[PDB]
Amino acid sequence: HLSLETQEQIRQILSQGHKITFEHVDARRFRTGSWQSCGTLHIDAESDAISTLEACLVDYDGEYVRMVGIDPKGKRRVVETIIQRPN
Ligand code: NI
Repeated sequence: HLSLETQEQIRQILSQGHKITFEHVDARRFRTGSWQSCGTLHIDAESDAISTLEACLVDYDGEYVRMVGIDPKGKRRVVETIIQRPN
């Protein structure tokens, strides 16, 4: 049940011609910033982003999940936004 805001953030990234990678981390590895990707890297379509995020939320329920907007030129990380925290 993605919020309006989460979806707007997805659109904001894609509208820049940037690509989305979702990442997850458990509380222990959150301590050291040791995130890992979930799903396909460098998503370029909202449908794919929503599908992937919903999958990541289920698959890593209990972890942090965040969205990373990436400039395709040089794979520069532009923005990171936490979507879910541990429960
Ligand atoms: Ni839901």
